[PDB]
Amino acid sequence: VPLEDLTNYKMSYVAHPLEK
Amino acid sequence: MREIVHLQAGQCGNQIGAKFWEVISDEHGIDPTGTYHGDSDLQLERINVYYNEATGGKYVPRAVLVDLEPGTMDSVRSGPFGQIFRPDNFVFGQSGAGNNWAKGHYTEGAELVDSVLDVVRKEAESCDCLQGFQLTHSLGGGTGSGMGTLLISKIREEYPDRIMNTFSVVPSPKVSDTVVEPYNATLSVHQLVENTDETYCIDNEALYDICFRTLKLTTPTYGDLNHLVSATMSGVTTCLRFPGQLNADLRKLAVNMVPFPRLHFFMPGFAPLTSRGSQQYRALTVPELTQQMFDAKNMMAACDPRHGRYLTVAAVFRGRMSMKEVDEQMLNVQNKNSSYFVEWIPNNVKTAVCDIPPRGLKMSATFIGNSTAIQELFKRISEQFTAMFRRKAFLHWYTGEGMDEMEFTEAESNMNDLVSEYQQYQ
Amino acid sequence: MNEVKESLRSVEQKYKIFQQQQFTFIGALEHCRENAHDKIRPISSIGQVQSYMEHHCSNSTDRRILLMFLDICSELSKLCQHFEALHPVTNNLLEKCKTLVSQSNDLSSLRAKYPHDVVNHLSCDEARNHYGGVVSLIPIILDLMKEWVAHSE
Amino acid sequence: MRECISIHVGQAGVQIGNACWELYCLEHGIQPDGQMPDSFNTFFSETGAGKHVPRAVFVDLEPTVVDEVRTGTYRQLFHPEQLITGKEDAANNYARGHYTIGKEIVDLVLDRIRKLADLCTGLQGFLIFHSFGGGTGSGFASLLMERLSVDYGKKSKLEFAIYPAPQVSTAVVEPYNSILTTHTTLEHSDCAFMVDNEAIYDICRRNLDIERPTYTNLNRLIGQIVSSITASLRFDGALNVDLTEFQTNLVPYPRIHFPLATYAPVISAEKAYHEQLSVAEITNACFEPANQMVKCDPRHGKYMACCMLYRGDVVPKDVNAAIATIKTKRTIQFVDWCPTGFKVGINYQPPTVVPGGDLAKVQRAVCMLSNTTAIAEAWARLDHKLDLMYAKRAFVHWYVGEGMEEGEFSEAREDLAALEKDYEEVGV
Ligand SMILES: Nc1nc2c(ncn2[C@@H]2O[C@H](COP(=O)(O)OP(=O)(O)OP(=O)(O)O)[C@@H](O)[C@H]2O)c(=O)[nH]1
Ligand SMILES: Nc1nc2c(ncn2[C@@H]2O[C@H](COP(=O)(O)OP(=O)(O)O)[C@@H](O)[C@H]2O)c(=O)[nH]1
Ligand SMILES: [Mg+2]
Repeated sequence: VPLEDLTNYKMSYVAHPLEK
Repeated sequence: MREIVHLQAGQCGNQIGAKFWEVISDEHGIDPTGTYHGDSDLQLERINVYYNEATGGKYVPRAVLVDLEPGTMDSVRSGPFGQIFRPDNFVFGQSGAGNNWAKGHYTEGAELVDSVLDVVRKEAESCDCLQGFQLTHSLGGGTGSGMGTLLISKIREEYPDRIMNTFSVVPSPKVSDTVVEPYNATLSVHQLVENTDETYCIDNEALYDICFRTLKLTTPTYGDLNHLVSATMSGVTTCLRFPGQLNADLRKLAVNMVPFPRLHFFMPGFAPLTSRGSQQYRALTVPELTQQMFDAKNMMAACDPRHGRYLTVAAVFRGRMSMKEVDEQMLNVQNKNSSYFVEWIPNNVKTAVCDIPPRGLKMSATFIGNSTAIQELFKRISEQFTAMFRRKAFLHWYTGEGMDEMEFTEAESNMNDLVSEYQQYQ
Repeated sequence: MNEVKESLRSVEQKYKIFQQQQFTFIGALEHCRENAHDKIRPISSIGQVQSYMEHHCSNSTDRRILLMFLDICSELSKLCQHFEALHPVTNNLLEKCKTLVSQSNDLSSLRAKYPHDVVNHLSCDEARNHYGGVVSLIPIILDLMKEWVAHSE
Repeated sequence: MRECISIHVGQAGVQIGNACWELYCLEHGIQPDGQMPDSFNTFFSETGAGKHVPRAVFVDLEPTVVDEVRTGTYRQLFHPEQLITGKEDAANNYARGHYTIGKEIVDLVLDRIRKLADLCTGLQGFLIFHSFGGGTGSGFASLLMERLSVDYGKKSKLEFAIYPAPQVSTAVVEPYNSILTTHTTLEHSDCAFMVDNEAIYDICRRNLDIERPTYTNLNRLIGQIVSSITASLRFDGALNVDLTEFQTNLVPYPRIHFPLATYAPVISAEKAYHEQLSVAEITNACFEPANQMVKCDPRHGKYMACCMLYRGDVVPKDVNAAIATIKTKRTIQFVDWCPTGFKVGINYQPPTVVPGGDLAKVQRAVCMLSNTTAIAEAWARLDHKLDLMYAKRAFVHWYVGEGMEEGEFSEAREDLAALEKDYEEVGV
C-alpha cells in the first residue's frame, strides 16, 4: 500500500507568483 | 524530546505489547529486519519517541519485558518481529506465580525488581529527558498484576513527576477465566487507584462481540483482538508523533478529563468498524464517525452508557477534515442528548485533530470516556469478593506467603469508598 | 511512436517519491561529504556522487536514497538516448538532454524556478553554496522532455 | 521611521502570524526566499545587501508547529534564532504556563525583544497574538505583558485575543484560564481586540457559500483584518491614523478597553459581478447584526466609540453622507454622554487578494472597530460558568499542585464582579 499522505500546511502555503 | 518507555508484564501484556510494536513499526515503515523502509520524511522526524538509533541505520524499540517463566518469552522471540527487541531487555525468573497475588507481589518480586529496575533506569537515563511511562498487564493475573503493581510503586517512588498510563484488562461479567479473579482484581484496583494517573479498562466479551458481528469473522483469534487493542493504543498516542491542526498530548488529555484525583478510570472506543463486504454501501464522512462513536455496541468495555451520566468525553480525529463539521457535530450531540451528561460541568467534550490517517483507511477517530458506569463493575467485584470471603475460600493459599486479613478488609473498604464516591457525584 | 509516455510517467512518479525524501537525501549527501572531506568544492558531477557512494558511508538509508537518485539518472539517460531512436529545435533540445544528463558536466551553478520550489526548502548557506545544483537537475530535464514532446507532436 | 514589533504566542498566534506574514510578503512583493527583485522599513529590515528579514518573534513551548514553520517554505526568511521553542507545553494549565515552565524562557524572549528594539529608532508599540482558552496563550502571554510593562511601560501595547465562543468551545478549563488571564492582564493591557470562531464560521458559510471551512481560511480572514489595521502605517493616504491614537479614541475609561472588530464587504466571485459595491452600501452592510465577528446581539447594548478605516477608492463626500445617514438611523442608539463617536481614516491602497483564495478582488473595503456595552452579557455567562464549576471545586488540584492558591480564584471572581458592575453602571 503506497503512502500518499501530506500535511495540510505544505499543500496550502505554496509559493505564489509575485505580482507586478 | 519527549521519550516514552514501554513496560510489559504477564502473558496478556506480552502478547498485546508484541502486537502493539508490530502496528507501530508498520506505521513508521520499519521492516522486521530493523532497517528503515519508509517513503516520506515525516515518518522519521519523530522516531525518537519509540525507537533508538544504533550503529548504521538500525532502530531498536525501547521496551522492557518482565515475566517469571521463559515460555512466552521464547514464543515471542521465535515469532515474527522478534529480532528487533534488545537481547539485554529480556528479564525472566524460574518459578512462576501460579495465579497467586502473594507469590508475585511478595516472594519472587523481591528478587526480580532489582534487575528490572536496573534495566529500566538504564533506559531512562539513556535519553536526555523523559515524558512518561506505559504498562500493559492484567488485573486478574497472578504474575502480571503483582509484578506491575510492584513496578508502578517503585517508579512512582523514584520518578514522582511523570505521567503513568496503564492499559489493563478487567474480568468479564458473563463468564470468568480464573477462579480467584476477584481477589487479585481487588488488590490490583486498591493499588492502582492511588499509584497511577489514568487507567484504560478493556474487556474480552466486548472484543468477542465486535469481532463476531462487525467483521463477520467466524474464527475470532487473539491476534484480531490484540490488533484492535493496539489500534486503540496508537489512536490514543498518535498526537505526539505527527503534526496536526489542533495538537493534544497525554498530559493535555489528563488535565482536561479527570476532575477529581480518584476519578481516573477511562473506557475507550474506536471507529470506523465496517465489514469487508458491506464497506461498499457506506459513505465515509465525519457525520458517520460521529454517529458511530456514540453507541454502546462500538465500545470495548462491556457497559451500557445509558445506565449512567457522562462526565468528560475526549475524541481524537485523524485525517483531513474541516473543523466546522466537527464543532457542529459535537454541539449537536451534546445538545440533543442532554439527559446523558452532567449539568454542573459545561462543555463535556474535548476535541483534537491530527493529519495522518491510519494505513489502509482515509479518516478515523478514537473515543475515550469517563462515565459513572464503572460503578457497576466495581460493585460486582465487591459483591463477589464479599461472597467468597464470607466463607474464607481459597484464602490459605495467600496467608502461606505473608498476607493477612487486614489487607483484605482494607481493600474491600477502599472499593466501597470508591463506589460510594462515584454514586454520590452523580 | 507514442509509447515512451508510460516510461516518462513512471520516471516522474519515482521522481516525486524521491522529492518527498529530499531532506534525507541532503542529510546523506552532507554525511558522506564530511566523511570524504573535500568540503571546499561543492558538488559538480554525478560521478562524484557515485564515488561518494562507493566510499564507506553506511547508514543504510543513505545508500538507499543515493541508489534511487542514480537510478533516476540512468533512466533519464536512457530516455535521452531513445528519443533520438524514435525520432533544429528538437535537435538542440535533445543535445541539451544529452549534455546535461552526461556524467562529466559542471552543475554547480544550475538552478530552477517557478513552478519548481525545490531550492526554497534549503537553508541559505547550502542553497547558495553547496547543494544548489544537485536538487535542481531532474526538474530541468523533465521540463526539457515535455517541451521536446510538445514540439514533436 | 516608525516601526512595529509583532509577537506570536501559542499555536493560534503562530499560525495567524504565518498567514499574515505571507500576506505581507505578497503585498510588498518580497519573494519567499528573502530577495526582492522604499516603504517596507516598518516591518522588514535589511541584511547587508538584497536580503530582508521580518521583525517578529515566534514563541511556543511545544516544538511541533515551530518546527513545521522552520521546515516549511518560509525558511529563508525568518532569522534562525528568532524562533524559540522548549521541551514541554503548558497543556491547558495556566499555572504551568505562568509559574513553572515559562520562567526559564521569559529571560531569553526578553533578551531577543531587547535586541530587536536596539535595531529600531522609532519604535511605536507591540502587537501580541494569543488565545484566552489556552494554557500557554494565557499564562505566558500574561507574564510577557507584565515584564514588558515593567521594562518599557511608555510604549503602547495592543492584543488580538481569540474570545471563546458561548457554545462552540473546545477545552474544558477555558473559563478558569480566561478568568485568571483577564484578572492578571486587566491592569497591564491597553486595548484588546476581540474575535471569535463561531461568528467567522457563520460569516464564511452565509457569504462565501463554503460548506467545509478551515483554520487556513479563518487565519486568512484574520490576516486581512490585521493588514487593514496596519495599512495606515504601511502606506500613505488622505487621512491616516497611527497606533497611538487608537487607544485615545476607543478607550473612555481605564478598565473599559474591550472593543471588537468587523470587516466588510466579504463575498465571492459569483456575487462579485452581479453587485454594485458603493461606499454607502458597504457602510450600511457593516452595521447589520449578522456581520460582526463576535457572537452577540447588538440591540442588547449601546455603541460608545466607533473607528472607521476606509481602504481603496474612497470619496470623502459620500463617506460623510453615509455617516450622516447611519447617525440618522433610529434602530442604532448611542450613549447620552457621547455626542460625537466617529473616527474616520482613509487610505489609497486597495486590498490585496491572495491567489487561489476564497476572496474576490474588489476596489473598496471597510474595517470597523466598535466599543460597546453588549460584552456585559458575555462576561455574565462566563462568570456564571466559572461559579457553576467552582461550586464543587473541580479541576482545582492541578492548579494547587502547580503553585497556586484558592485566594487567586477568589480575587479573580471579585475582580470580574467589579468589572461587570462597572459596565452596568456606565451603560446607563
Ligand atoms: N482562529 C483560529 N483559532 C485557533 C487556531 N489554532 C488554535 N486556535 C484556538 O486556540 C485554542 C487552543 O489554545 P492554544 O493556546 O492555542 O493551544 P496551545 O498553543 O497548544 O496551548 P496549550 O494547549 O496550553 O499547550 C483552540 O481552542 C482554538 O480555538 C487557528 O489556527 N485559528
Ligand atoms: N485480549 C487478550 N487477553 C488475553 C491474552 N492472553 C491472556 N489474556 C487474558 O489474561 C487473563 C489470564 O491472565 P494471565 O496473564 O494468564 O495471568 P498471569 O500469567 O499470572 O499474568 C485471561 O482472562 C485472558 O482473558 C491475549 O492474547 N489477548
Ligand atoms: Mg500549546
